[PDB]
Amino acid sequence: MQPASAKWYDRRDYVFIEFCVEDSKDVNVNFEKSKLTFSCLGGSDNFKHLNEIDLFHCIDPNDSKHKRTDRSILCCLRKGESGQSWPRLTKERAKLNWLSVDFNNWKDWE
Amino acid sequence: SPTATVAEQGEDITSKKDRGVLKIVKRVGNGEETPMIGDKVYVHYKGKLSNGKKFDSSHDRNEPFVFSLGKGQVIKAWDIGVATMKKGEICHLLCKPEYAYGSAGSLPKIPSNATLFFEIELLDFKGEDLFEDGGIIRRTKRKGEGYSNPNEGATVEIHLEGRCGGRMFDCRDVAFTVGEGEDHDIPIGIDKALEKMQREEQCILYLGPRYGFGEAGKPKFGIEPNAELIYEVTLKSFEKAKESWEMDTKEKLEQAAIVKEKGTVYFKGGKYMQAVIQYGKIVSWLEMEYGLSEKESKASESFLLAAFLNLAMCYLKLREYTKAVECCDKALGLDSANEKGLYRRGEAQLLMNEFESAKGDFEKVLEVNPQNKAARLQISMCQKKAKEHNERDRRIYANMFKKFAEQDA
Amino acid sequence: VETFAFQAEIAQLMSLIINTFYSNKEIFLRELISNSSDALDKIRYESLTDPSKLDSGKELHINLIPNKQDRTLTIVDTGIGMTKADLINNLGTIAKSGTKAFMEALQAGADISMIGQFGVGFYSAYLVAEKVTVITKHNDDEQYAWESSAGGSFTVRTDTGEPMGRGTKVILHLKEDQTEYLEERRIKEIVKKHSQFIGYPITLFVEKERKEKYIDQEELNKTKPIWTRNPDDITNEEYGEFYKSLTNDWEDHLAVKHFSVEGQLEFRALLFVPRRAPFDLFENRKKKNNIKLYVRRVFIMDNCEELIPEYLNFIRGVVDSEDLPLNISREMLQQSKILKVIRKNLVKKCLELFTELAEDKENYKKFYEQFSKNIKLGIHEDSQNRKKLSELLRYYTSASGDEMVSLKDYCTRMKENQKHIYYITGETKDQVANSAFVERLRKHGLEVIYMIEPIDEYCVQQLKEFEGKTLVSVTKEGLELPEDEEEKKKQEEKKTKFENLCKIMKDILEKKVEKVVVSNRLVTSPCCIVTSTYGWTANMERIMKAQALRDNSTMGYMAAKKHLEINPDHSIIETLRQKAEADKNDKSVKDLVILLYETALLSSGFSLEDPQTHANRIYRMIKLGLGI
Amino acid sequence: VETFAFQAEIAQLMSLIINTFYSNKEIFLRELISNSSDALDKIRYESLTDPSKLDSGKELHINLIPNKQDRTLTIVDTGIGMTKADLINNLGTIAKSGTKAFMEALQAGADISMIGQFGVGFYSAYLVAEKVTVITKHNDDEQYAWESSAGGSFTVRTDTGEPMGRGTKVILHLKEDQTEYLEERRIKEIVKKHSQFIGYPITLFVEKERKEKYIDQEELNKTKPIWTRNPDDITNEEYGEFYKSLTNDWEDHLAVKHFSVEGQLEFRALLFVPRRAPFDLFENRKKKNNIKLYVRRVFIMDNCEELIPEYLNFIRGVVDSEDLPLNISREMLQQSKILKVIRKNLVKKCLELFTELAEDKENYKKFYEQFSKNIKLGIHEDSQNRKKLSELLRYYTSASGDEMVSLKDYCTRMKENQKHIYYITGETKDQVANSAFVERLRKHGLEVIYMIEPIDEYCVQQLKEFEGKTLVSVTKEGLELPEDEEEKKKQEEKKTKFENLCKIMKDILEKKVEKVVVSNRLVTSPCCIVTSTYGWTANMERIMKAQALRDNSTMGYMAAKKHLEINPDHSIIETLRQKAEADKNDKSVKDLVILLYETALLSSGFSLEDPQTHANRIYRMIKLGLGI
Ligand SMILES: Nc1ncnc2c1ncn2[C@@H]1O[C@H](COP(=O)(O)OP(=O)(O)NP(=O)(O)O)[C@@H](O)[C@H]1O
Ligand SMILES: Nc1ncnc2c1ncn2[C@@H]1O[C@H](COP(=O)(O)OP(=O)(O)NP(=O)(O)O)[C@@H](O)[C@H]1O
Repeated sequence: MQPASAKWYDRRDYVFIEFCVEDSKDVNVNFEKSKLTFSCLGGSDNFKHLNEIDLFHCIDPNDSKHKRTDRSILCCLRKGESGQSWPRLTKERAKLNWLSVDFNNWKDWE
Repeated sequence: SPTATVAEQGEDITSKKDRGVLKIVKRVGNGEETPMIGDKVYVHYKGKLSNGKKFDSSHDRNEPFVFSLGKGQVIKAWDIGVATMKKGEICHLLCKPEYAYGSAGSLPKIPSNATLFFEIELLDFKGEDLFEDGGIIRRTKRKGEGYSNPNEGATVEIHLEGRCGGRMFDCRDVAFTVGEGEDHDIPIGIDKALEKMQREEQCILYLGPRYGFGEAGKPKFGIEPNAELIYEVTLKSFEKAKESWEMDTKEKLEQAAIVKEKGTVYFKGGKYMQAVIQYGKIVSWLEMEYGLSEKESKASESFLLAAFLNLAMCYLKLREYTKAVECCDKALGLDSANEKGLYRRGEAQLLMNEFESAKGDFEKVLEVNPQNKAARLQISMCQKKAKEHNERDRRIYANMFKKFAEQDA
Repeated sequence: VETFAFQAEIAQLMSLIINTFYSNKEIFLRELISNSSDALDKIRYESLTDPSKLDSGKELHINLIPNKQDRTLTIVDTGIGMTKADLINNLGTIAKSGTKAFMEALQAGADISMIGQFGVGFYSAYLVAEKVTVITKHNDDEQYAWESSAGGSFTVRTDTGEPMGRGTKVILHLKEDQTEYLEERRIKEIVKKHSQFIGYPITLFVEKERKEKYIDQEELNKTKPIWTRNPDDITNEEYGEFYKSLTNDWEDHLAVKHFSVEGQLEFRALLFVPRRAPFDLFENRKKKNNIKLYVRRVFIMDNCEELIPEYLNFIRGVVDSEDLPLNISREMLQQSKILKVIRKNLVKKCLELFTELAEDKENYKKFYEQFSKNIKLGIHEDSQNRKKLSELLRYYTSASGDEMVSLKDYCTRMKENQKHIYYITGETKDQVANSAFVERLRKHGLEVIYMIEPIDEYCVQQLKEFEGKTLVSVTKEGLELPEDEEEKKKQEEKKTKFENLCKIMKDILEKKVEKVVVSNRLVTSPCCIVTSTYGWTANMERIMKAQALRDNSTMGYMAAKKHLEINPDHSIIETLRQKAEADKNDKSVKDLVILLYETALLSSGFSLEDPQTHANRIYRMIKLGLGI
Repeated sequence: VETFAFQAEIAQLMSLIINTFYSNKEIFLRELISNSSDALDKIRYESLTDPSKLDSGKELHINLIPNKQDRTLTIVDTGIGMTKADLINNLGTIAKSGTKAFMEALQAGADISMIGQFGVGFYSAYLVAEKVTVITKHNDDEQYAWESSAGGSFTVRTDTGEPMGRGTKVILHLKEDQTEYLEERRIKEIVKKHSQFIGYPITLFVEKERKEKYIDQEELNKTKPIWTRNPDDITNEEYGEFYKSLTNDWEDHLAVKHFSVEGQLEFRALLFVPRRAPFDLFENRKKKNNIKLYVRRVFIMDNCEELIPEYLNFIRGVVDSEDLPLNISREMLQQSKILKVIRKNLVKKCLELFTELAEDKENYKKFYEQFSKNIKLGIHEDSQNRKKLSELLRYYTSASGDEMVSLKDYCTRMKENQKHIYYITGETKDQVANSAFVERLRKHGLEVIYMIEPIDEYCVQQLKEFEGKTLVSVTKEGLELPEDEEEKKKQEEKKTKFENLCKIMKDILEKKVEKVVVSNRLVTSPCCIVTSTYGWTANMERIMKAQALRDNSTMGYMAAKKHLEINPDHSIIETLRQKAEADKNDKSVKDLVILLYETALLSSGFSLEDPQTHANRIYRMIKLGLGI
């Protein structure tokens, strides 16, 4: 129905995305070489979220993972090339209003 | 609350006696003189305002605020508060709105028609040196009207009261042509100070010895050649010696053709300061010029150069060899290859014993004119001076380290 | 097992938002202006696809009305307003924010970006208010008044008063001790400080004339955030009118850098070199730095020593960002590792600004005359940029006609037999240019750099090399001149014929010098004091002996060892040789050698350990000169 | 009119407490230790009136237990613990404070204090924790576990694990990158920084010996907050052991104050004067001061430039208070007025400390030989205290030898005809003591204060007067010595005799001096260069010309108006009079008058405008003196 609010950051090997869906249900994540897709039901009201993220650079589905908690869903995406800096999460220069950098754990690792 | 107290108490120090500026004196200062128009004056101030805010302070920087009376600094009550304090005097000072700023306000926090209030101490003052060479000091009792002043060639009407070493001897009005004054019963210092005086200006002038009645003196009053004097002047009215915006160079050049001859008659008459005043008025009249044609500029620079060549001789005859060389420095600025200007400079420097600089211009006289016998003779005199000075020094200093080693006992 | 939602104790939670979040009360005005800037942006956005949303009013603006007699400050806008539902939600619920909920609904192509997101900022009104009334009118509902004293409850009523058409009117009934926020001076200060770049006109309704019945100051933000525009479109006149608006300066800017960083940070900045150095630029320990940080055009902080290094503190400038993490107070930035990534970019782009300014030589002179201290302080404090900063240096030299040249101009003129850049230091250009140490350099035709500020002596400690050429002082021991073998042999012969005198002079001068040696550096001076390489030069020692707060204990070992050099061809020295070969212990040799040492201390720019014992020698020469 | 209670959006409110309140994550261990110190105080208080409350456990302690395998930091606490209703209330309700509720339920005479009051501190665990479990038992209830990810919900259940006896066991399951908070170096830092003074044993249990199955780091807080005791209870060895514990110095404090401030702002402080000045004391521009502020024994901030002025930066100390208003992060105060009223008392009692220390001469010498820069810097900056700081000054003088004496001792020795305190300034005590300026002061038996450090030249700008006696520099014009009417007459007769020489010398020295004058400060020197009353002294000009980061044009406006003073009794000057009268232009008089001036600049502490032009005169006299 609407993208979930998301916070994001990276390290030399991984790009991390936290979808801030408290008491989330029916969480599904699909990893593909050039794209992430995420969907769930919101814990307060069963509102269905859907985020499609056509990624800035390639990733490895064979080493990417996700985890659900009573507070949030975290996705860890394995970079297709370690040491690639990501200036944005998506291939496009789209200003996705629900998405921002997670400055609780962002660091200039490069 | 000293700043609140001065709102209704103190001596009225206003020129108007209007109660606009009052002082509460807590320590009366030294000397009966309090500052005059044109004095440089140094005062500690701390300040407060009718809105309860701070003004500005010299006390906070541990260095006085500096004032020039009749032109002022920043507050008319500070100019009045300066003009009426003795040295080391401590007081509280009032400033009513008309003596503050009127409607204008001020920075940082002074409103329109504010009253201002201060805690203050006067440190020191100095008179106006008219040249920055101790020649004349002037302190002013009343500022006059005008942008242009009766320099040499003016006709003026003045009140003049005159003192010899402090002894008063004359008290009267005199009318005169400026730059002739021994012929009019007036010292050279009045002929020079009037170049800076305005209409109905009133002042005291202290005249150095080179500013007395020249080589003539005034024996009627018991006064010697080149006496040191003190004067009261009021400049009542004048036919101004026209500036470079007020008149052309041609009028000053026809006057220079007459005046250079008068200077020559005074020089040959042994009146070397009257000659300095003739050549020196041409130097005032033509070096002020601007906006000339090339032919007008050549005439202007030619009568400057001829005046500097004869100023050089007059200052050589006066033994004022620094003033002879300051004239030759400008004759060589007007033409760097002038023969008499190169020579006279050599003389002024060699008579000042600086022979290395003197030969350095006589050797250029011998580029302009190889047949100039005087430049050849004066180069030999530069080398005689050098050889005699170094032999003299050798006669004095030789073996001093042996003498000191022998004396140490 | 049992599962529970969290609760919140509203009576304490409100008391935290009032008493503990915000350290300065004055921010309430920036919060209510930011809420009005959000409310205007919402309606300005929604009108883009439906002009009829503005039927209820078309002037998008803010007005402040300090009513002194009702002890009340009103803040009003023509923004979107609130429905009855939006009141009871967004003002009734702490940490709920209609601004966030609006932005989560938008597509990426939306031009809007709003200030609010925490759902707390409105409650800051109770810093100054006893009670707050929010009158409001949306398009799709009636006019309502919401009102509360923050006492655990609020009331909403249909409002029968003055029809607003569309907008909001926040009325703050101030506390008796908070009436200063009714003073138009104070209001001007707070709005100008916190919020002068809000994209909508903030009008302050002042007072009766003396007559205009109630004079309104038209716009407290009588400016624009020009940094938001494309740097290719802005002309230097527009940058100049902004620089004056930003700083209250009357003068223009000297040079300006305008740029954006695109990445995990996104930010834009204007960095201005001012036409003149501030009179207090290094003295003002309170105004440490001159960069302001904004987020979405609202002011965050300024005097942060982390934003740029101290040597760049002269730059007047603005940083603005879309998505940085703000502390709950919004009075500061949260993640301090962001200040490092800002600092790296601000510094990188300043050295591009100076590098492009250095192509415009005539302006570069106007810069360097005033900010040479900053470049040289950069060589001292900043080891990463020291390479780039060295190419910004300009100096007088012996081969420069009273004009300043770079180390790259020196490298263009160097003789191919050199492997060094020779420099000298001292108190004035005439003191160094006449100085004994350059005499041989001038004879060989070798260029000498003159470094003559006290800051130059700190700079050259770090600046050991340029372009693979060693920067070597002419005031230190064993100066390597590009001699030829004929001269090298003459120096070995001259060291041979004087070695007896060198021992004799070292015995006379002992502990006042470390040694006495024959000189490859003088022509016409008889002797000069140089120093050992590992310590403070003659210039550095006089500077360190004048640093008022420096510990004396380092001066006792960093002060370098004085070496006397002797010119082998000076007639005083050949005579002193003929004296010393006659008698080692001669009282005339003893007093002459200590006089040459004292004259060499003065000529070399040291002070004497006692000037009076030297003056008593000259007063004895003068007693002879006068014939006493 | 419709009335509503306020609400909160829990999902956003929890996210503020995690994201926006606390800028540094390390405080999570301060908060969980504080909530444990409050739980320990609660059970200790219940034990005072009924000891049976401790029958389930008598030891009061906090154990940190890192576990690198499970990735958990545990924090065990043998405090009161929580009933099921207290878990659901005080961990379940945001901004509810069970500590505040307990503290308000006590009688006002209760001899207790507690750190908690905001009811949010526990949630800071989610800075580092991915999930939290709290296991707890009370005396009046069973053992329960509470557990949550801060997911807007939490679970409570009867745990029936291993028995707690009574207390709390917080287990923090740390996030995949927050594992540095398991490192024993990290924990030792955070606890010694924030919570070192908590009134209970904080033990750390880490890894193993490699032998015990864990390193029992038996305390992290071996010290006790000695400042809470009465100043009569404590001996100087206990203050010394505390000062070493506070600072890791190996020496005892030199002197100590122990305060007891009462009123609105009630606080206690320990201020220690170090045994020696820190090597970096003024050079470490990051460390503004060495005072730590505590509230209820928990650290609030250090290095706050508002606590004490930078001239007192050397004082290592603790300030502690019960009642100060904290910001929501607890890392700062809300009000700057609290720092003003602290600082007034800190400074007022420091100047009492130095005043009590100044009676103990041998300890005062150990203080002043290191911290004299701080007193002198104090008199420059601190306009309120100059009247007291000047009684702390100690200096060398012309009648004390190598001893240091106070201005009170100078005013004890003054001759009854002095109205002034004579002082001189320069690079060394021997330069000033053997200077030309002091000669008649030394002949009249008038004492001169010697001022030697570059900081003294700042001090005497502000120190204009002491006990109604004006401080006058003996290097400045118009030196009013006490002298007899016969001497005043002879001085005016000598000014009359030498008026030609003075005018002739001014014409040779033109623009190098403002005057040439006959004077009374000299006896044996022929002349000296004396500055005007309102210029820099010769020493001040040397100091200002060496300040690397000051605008030389802007400060140089008051560079010295040099006067040449002439000694009328000197045989050089009496002979030079005769020569100058005989021929004004004599090349001998033109050379010797400039050589007297250039010698007088040196004896008077200036540098020459060019030392090489001077040195060439000396080398010419040496050539002539050797017959070259
Ligand atoms: N003037 C106004 N016009 C329209 N809506 C408003 C206005 N003032 C407040 N609101 C609404 O009230 C909500 C909560 O306001 P507020 O407490 O100020 O926090 P916030 O601005 O939303 N976020 P923040 O400023 O970061 O605390 C806003 O998001 C709007 O929905
Ligand atoms: N270890 C513990 N033992 C007993 N009670 C505890 C413990 N930890 C927390 N509590 C209770 O939980 C309440 C709320 O805790 P908390 O959220 O940490 O805030 P606070 O300590 O009360 N006040 P503050 O530290 O200023 O934020 C406390 O007041 C106690 O009643």
